[PDB]
Amino acid sequence: DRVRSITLGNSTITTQESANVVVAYGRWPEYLKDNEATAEDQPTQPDVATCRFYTLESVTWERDSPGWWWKFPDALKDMGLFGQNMYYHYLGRAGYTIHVQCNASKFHQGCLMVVCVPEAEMGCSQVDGTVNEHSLSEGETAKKFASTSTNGTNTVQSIVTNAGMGVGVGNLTIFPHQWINLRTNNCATIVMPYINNVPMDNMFRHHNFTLMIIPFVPLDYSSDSSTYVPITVTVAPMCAEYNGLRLATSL
Amino acid sequence: DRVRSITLGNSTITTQESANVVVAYGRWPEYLKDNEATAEDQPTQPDVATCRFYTLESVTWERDSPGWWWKFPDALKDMGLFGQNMYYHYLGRAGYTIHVQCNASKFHQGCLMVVCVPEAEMGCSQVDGTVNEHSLSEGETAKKFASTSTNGTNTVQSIVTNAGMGVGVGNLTIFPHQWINLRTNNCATIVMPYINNVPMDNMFRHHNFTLMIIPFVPLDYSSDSSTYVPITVTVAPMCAEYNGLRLATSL
Amino acid sequence: DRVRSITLGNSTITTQESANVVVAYGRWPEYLKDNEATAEDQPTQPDVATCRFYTLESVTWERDSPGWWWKFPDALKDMGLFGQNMYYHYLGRAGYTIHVQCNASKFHQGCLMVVCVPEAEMGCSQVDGTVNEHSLSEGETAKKFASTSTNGTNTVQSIVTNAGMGVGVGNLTIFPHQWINLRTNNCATIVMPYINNVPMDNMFRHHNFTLMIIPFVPLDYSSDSSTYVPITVTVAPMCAEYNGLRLATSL
Amino acid sequence: QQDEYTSAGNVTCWYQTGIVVPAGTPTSCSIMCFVSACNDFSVRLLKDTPFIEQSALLQ
Amino acid sequence: QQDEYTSAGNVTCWYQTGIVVPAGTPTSCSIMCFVSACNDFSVRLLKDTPFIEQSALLQ
Repeated sequence: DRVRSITLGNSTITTQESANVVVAYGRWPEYLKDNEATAEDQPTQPDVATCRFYTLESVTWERDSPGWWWKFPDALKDMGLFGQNMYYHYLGRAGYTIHVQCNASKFHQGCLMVVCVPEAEMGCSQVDGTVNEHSLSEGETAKKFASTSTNGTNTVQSIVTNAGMGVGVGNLTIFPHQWINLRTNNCATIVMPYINNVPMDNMFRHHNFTLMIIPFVPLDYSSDSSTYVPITVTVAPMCAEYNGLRLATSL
Repeated sequence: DRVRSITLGNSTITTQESANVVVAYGRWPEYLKDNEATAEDQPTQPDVATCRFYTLESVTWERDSPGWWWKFPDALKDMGLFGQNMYYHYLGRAGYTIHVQCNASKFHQGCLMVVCVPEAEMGCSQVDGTVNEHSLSEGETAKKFASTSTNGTNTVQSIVTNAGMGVGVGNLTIFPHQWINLRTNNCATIVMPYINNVPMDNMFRHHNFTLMIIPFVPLDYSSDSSTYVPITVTVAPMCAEYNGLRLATSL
Repeated sequence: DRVRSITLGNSTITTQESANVVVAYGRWPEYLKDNEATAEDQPTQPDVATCRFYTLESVTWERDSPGWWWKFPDALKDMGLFGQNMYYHYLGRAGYTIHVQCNASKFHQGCLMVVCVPEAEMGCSQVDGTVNEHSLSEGETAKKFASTSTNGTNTVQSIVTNAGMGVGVGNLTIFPHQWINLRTNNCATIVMPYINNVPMDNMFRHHNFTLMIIPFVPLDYSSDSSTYVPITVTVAPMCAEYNGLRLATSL
Repeated sequence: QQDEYTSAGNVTCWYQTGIVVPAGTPTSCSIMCFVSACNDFSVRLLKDTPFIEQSALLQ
Repeated sequence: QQDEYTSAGNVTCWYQTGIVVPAGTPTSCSIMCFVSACNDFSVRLLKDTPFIEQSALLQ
């Protein structure tokens, strides 16, 4: 009941302490069909060369950590053939399987929230100003929330209670989400379909969804337990499609 | 197999680490029937206003604790409408569900015995003397056993090895009972039917049964584990009946 | 799934944290049949007086322990009627059930290998020399491996990496074996049939198999956990047969 | 009232491996023992018990 | 006897999250690794092994 295995392409994930799997709105990923298509050229479907697990860089969960976020896509634009296909085409489409891992002993305590947010438009820490692209995303490196109000030009207002969006963070449960309670489980798994208002889109211009990881109960331990506790993310695209082949763009 | 839920009235108890339930002598509580009744007036049956869980006061289990006891009824004579119905009637009848709770970590150790004793007549610490009512019961507050022989006027001889009754305490297993072993479970549950030699009785004059809680293996822990470990009792009457309505008595 | 009970004769073993049972080569012990027999006299079959669990002496698993071995038979030649029947007969035959026990808390760590080796012929620590019988076996007392190369006359070359046989110890998994991982289980169980190139043999002259216990991951613990961690062996013969009764031999 | 002729033997207990604990746990522990009779058990030849006595009436 | 032409690649291991422990537990640990062959495996072209040798008879 607690064991799980997931296979995609030439990659496989096992786990012995999982809770369940969240299918975002009861909708599994799928390819675009004919009575919903607008673009006319025949699309390419690589199908094992792109649909497989890629692992990003880890972060260190310290006693005073506000939280982390990533933007998708553009966190996977340098990951093998998925990224190469992103560079050469005008239109792309894909769903995802996200898996978050964090293990600790039966003598530690803490609680993390793992949430996926579609169209997470963010605000600037200068009210009459605008954000730079660097402030929203550093590729495979995570951005970091703050515990107090922030200053600086072109940077995101990142105090963790407002989640960079002007809402109450305790309401983020309206989105697809799981929890990692250190006494209960050690991993979270979310399956996310393609969610947009058009059937396809350009993968450089538009961030489809943001992954947020926020500790609600801080990490705590006693006398001589282990101090280093990392968190790891692993994401696999699903049902990937591309249209509009031309010469490779450059940022 | 270890999870349990019990509902009575507007109250509900959950537990995740229970062993089983003890039905005192294989007999569930039930109402008095016609071929066994003697009193002639029609009885009242409140049925949700009295049959629900009441929680008493907690005690602190220390490294040197001999044990505790309560008397039933008269531990519930100030508990809402059950107590109010007790004050206004001459005759009453009821069974009970008793639930004892004590949680601790996987690094503590200890063992408690939880036993229900019908007609636990007690002896005085002066051989040619008699007990006072205060020495037998303090309502919702527990009386405390001793570890040595006791003195004093009108008080109960309360050295824990003789259980206040002149028997060997290790034989109390002849009665309905469970154990709380800190490595195994965290709660005990006993269902007790009405046990008397007459079909009904007066609830102020007669103590029907005594609840005893006795640590056989003392509480022990190591360097910086939690020191405060409480024990809590919760009791719900079942199939409650009253006869003989008149003006309210006063103690 | 993890609980097990084994009954033989007037002896019974329980366990709550077992993995599974290993039947050496898928062959259960059995008596010798007529189309495979050579000796002509009618044999004796004691059948409950010999086929029961005997417990040997324990060893202490320390932070620097290389390992232990025993030789079978001759570890059971002083165990009741099994040994007495061994003394009076010329030919004997039997299979075995072996059970190894070692318990520890959820805060210890370590890993033992438990392996049965048929015909474990050993080498001397002097290359142009030969072993004494005392160097191969001390009865119910275990012999001890070394962590470095050994010297001395008539003694076995006992550096643990070569297992006294001139092989790589990490290959001993070709034999019947289990592991005791301190976080997973607390006992190992191996059922071994009679394995020889003749249907019966003399029980003093020939060692049928060697039991080896080797820690691959050393025992480790922290601040004030228990320091004393013992290991215990228990063996029961099965389908025991004897031929050739005469006067008792003497070593 | 057992004698040499109707003896029944003895019970003993030994360490098979040993007690192992992690850091932060007590090192000493206790075991308890219960006795009862099986479903083939019976008694006979009633007699008075030697565990109760008195010196005079009104006791 | 593998060369550049018949190479097969490499295996590596990384920390995905990290090791977390409570107080009173060791902080260092070990992992072990076993190898075996699958049910589609085969070999051919017998030859002598280079792991055993001698200088003269009676060895």
